[PDB]
Amino acid sequence: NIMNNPVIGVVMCRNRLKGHATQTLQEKYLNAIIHAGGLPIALPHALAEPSLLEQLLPKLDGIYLPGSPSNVQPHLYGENGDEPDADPGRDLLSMAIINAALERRIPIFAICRGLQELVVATGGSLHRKLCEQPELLEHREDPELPVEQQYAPSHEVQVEEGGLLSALLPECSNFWVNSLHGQGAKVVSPRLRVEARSPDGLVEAVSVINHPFALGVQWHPEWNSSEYALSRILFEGFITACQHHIAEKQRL
Amino acid sequence: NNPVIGVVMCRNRLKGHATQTLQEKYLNAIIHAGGLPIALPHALAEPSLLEQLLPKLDGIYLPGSPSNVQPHLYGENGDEPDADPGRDLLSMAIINAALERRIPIFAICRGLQELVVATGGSLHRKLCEQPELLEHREDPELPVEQQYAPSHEVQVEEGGLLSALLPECSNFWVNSLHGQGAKVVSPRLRVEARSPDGLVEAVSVINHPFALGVQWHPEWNSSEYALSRILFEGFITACQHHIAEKQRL
Ligand SMILES: [Mn+2]
Ligand SMILES: [Mn+2]
Repeated sequence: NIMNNPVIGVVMCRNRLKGHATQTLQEKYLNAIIHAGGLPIALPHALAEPSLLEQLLPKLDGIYLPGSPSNVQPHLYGENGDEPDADPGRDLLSMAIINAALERRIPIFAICRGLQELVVATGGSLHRKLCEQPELLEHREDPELPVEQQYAPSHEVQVEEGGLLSALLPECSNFWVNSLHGQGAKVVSPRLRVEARSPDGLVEAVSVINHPFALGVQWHPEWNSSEYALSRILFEGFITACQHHIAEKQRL
Repeated sequence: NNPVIGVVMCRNRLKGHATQTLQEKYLNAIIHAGGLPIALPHALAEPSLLEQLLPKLDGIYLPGSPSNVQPHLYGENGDEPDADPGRDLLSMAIINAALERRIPIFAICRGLQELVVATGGSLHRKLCEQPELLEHREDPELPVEQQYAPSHEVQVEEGGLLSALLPECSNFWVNSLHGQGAKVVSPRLRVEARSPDGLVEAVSVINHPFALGVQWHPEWNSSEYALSRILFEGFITACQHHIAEKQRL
């Protein structure tokens, strides 16, 4: 691309490899940003410190919340108990950087866990076990199938008109998405607008009202994003918003 | 203000997915010394992306890694089962870019070996196959606390960077967790320290304000070690001078 590439801050996840706590970022989340024209930089959880975060935000043109096997701690939306696979450090950074980016009108694109981070950060709640709700489809992947089958198309979603997805996808009101999540949106705050739903009524995409571009999707558009026309448009729209944010940063 | 430190990541396979990784003990050492670390994915090795990102960096941080530099990058041939070509590409590119821009560099273990290769040097791929050398590798079966325990001595070569940060002491003990080491050191570099067997354990780039590499692991509980604390503080101080340099232009 003949392009100045906006700086995209990518929230990392925590893992432990060979005896050491490690900050990680899957390459497929990176490849999708690159293909769309972004300049990604990975953000460790230590940056959640307020004095460091305030110094970094002016240098970020967009915030990128990847998915992850971990689930948000239930106490962050007022519930008791725990769930398997927690990442309290990512929770800390995600909540802080979302709230900061929403006040600074920095574009946000959130995937799977990121959407759930968006819902919780703005006052919503999550279903902790979608499989325990009889009215819903099976939104989880089959973990014993190979990776390619896990990210294959799983169910359809229907776009709710009047939001970001309608502007980005004028023709498509309905399309196929993959599904790899055992948790999902339960209560969505009035600060958020519903963007799409699976045929069982589950919210699969949201966006922040009165924000230029704060979009979350429950599926995984980063999966071979260059090969999927719909995934390409979503990342293209995110980068275009960051370009607009750069241009808007000189009309303040 | 805390200088922005660009940290080179490593590639790993986790749950069947290629993943860029960065151990927290490298990040914690930068945080304690006063730096603001951001992790640099391998895809940033693209020249256009690197050129856009370098003005926003105040220093470059090359951590250690289990992986080794591919021998063809210094003109040799051989197998390397634990390789990371993505890290190899980014490290050489950002080292070269940082050397031309006078951006401070601090490199650890694999970072030192990257410094030697990027400036025209070579490496010993099997230190264990040389009977004159000490055992520089760690025992992977011991607990991690004694894996990073002090293992052998080093002697500072006076007149360089290490003599500026530690003018009083020329000899100290360091941990050792490497099976590879510097062989030929280019004249662009000056030797900063050697172990008693003669192996180079620290280098710095002549003609540069602060481009230092060490073969040991000073990030391990860095705040609790006198030498480790001094090395990271000197790196951050170097980065602050680079910030004032950019603001004067
Ligand atoms: Mn789903
Ligand atoms: Mn050694």
